[PDB]
Amino acid sequence: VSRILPVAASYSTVTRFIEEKSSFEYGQVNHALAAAMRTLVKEYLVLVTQLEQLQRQGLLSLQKLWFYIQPAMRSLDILASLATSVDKGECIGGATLSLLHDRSFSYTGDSQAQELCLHLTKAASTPYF
Amino acid sequence: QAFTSGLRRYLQYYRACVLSTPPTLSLLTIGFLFKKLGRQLRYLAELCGVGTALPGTGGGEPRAAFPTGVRLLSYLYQEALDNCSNEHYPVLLSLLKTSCEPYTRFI
Repeated sequence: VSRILPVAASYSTVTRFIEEKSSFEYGQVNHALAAAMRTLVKEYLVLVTQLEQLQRQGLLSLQKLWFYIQPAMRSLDILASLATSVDKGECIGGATLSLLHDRSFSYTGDSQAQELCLHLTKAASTPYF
Repeated sequence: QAFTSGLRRYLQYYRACVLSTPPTLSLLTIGFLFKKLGRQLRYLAELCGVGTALPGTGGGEPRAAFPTGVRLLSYLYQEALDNCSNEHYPVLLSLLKTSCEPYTRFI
């Protein structure tokens, strides 16, 4: 249960971070980043609703649940790390864009991370760029 | 990263196989059903050595550890070249063919 719960704690951090970062004074591009985080949270919520429906169907054990959550769990952990890197110093503006480029470079190791970094960099820089 | 991510996902598939059966199988029958799986684990863990509470072997021989860095990639590639077509030797062969994609990205 705790092994599955790591994603739960990461998501509780991510939801609180999205609510906090949703302040307009943090930045319009920062607002776009918060909106992207909220959309990712919504996709994770859709996954969690599917999980509740499967709990209604009784098709898991705690370990199997963690195994199914593993892909989204890694994405949420990466998102929490990126959010910490950004908001710990409130990387906003082009400092946040340089951080986004550096994140895409650090995600070049994992193709999904690099592609998501490029896409989210496009989405965030659309206001700033 | 690629090697042990492959290990984690392959263990997820192995866990799918393990949990696919009822938990009331004969101990000998289950052991035989994992004998090839047992050989694969022993060969891989002899290169792993993943004891945590009492460190050392995690399966297979007295595996102190696994080789380091991409030198672990070098030793693993040489081993997968020699030890081929077995429980872990074919499993490690498939893992190496997959990490070739990590090698494609490294290119």
